[PDB]
Amino acid sequence: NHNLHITEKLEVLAKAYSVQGDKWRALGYAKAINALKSFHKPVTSYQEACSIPGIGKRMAEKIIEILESGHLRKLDHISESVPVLELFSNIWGAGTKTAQMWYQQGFRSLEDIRSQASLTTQQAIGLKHYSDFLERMPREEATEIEQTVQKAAQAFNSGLLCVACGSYRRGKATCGDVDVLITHPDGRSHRGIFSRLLDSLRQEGFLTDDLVKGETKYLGVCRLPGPGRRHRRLDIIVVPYSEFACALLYFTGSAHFNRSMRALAKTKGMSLSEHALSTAVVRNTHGAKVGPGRVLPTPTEKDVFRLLGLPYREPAERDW
DNA sequence: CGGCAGTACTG
DNA sequence: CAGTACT
DNA sequence: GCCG
Ligand SMILES: [Mn+2]
Ligand SMILES: [Mn+2]
Ligand SMILES: [Mn+2]
Ligand SMILES: [Mn+2]
Ligand code: NA
Ligand code: NA
Ligand code: NA
Repeated sequence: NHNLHITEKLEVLAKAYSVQGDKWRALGYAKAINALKSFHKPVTSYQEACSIPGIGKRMAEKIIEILESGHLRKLDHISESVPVLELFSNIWGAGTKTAQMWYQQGFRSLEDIRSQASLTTQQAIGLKHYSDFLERMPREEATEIEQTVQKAAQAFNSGLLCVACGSYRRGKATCGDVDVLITHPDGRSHRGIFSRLLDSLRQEGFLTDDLVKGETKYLGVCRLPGPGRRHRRLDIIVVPYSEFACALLYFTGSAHFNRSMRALAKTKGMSLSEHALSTAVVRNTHGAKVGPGRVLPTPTEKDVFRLLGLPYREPAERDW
């Protein structure tokens, strides 16, 4: 990154807007920061600032105040609430609205939350694992978690296919959680497995707490056996084989990669989700879907790229 | 002016 | 439904 | 915040 001296300061304001609930302004900052981190050379002119997609007049002005003065005075007017709102919204299950409500009610520390706040079931689990959930794990440990789920799944049906997606599949050295996708090539035997699979993982002691238990999605907490182990977040999705390619693409990410690709599809009158790539989709003047269109056959990830007119990218080049 | 991705849970 | 979460 |  040629522009750490710029992006380091803009990241502060981006995080401030985000925890205060100003999601679209934070998005614009997030995109500009990416754009700046991907420029070869230092940005050296307001004229050169507007040069870059994602950088407008306002952002170019901020970047020159930085280069001219080495500082951005807006940083000096960030609300004193922001560090506390960040502290609170790092509880899993608590977002901007809950953080702001706790702040208005007078809470300032996790001790205040522990002793006085009303917590949902999810948020109490988040708070108990507050430190662990902020830690990333070595990818070697993500491998061990993937293999634990796979062995429990294969015990029921040898045919079950299990793959760790997310940051793991994109090749990152550390992983925030493990994202495991499960399917069955026979198109049928993925059905109703969560019952037995989660109970198998729970009877082990591996699965320690459940956050979301849906028909297709599980989000929870696991811990490998032995000393020196931390609790780790584990996400599992079970999908029919016909949706494997789109589910794999979705679950491998990155999030910004997915959003960019789905935006591309929309410009082309198509729609991309974890279920399918569809064409001939009818939308209104607000970009909202009002006609469903037709599902396109996508037996592999490469087919999704091809149908969108894009060169294929391996998971490691999706790490946007 | 107004979209900025598309979807799944929880309560 | 609003809120939060996933990539 | 940016952009069509
Ligand atoms: Mn992940
Ligand atoms: Mn995850
Ligand atoms: Mn722990
Ligand atoms: Mn993530
Ligand atoms: Na630009
Ligand atoms: Na949170
Ligand atoms: Na009090």
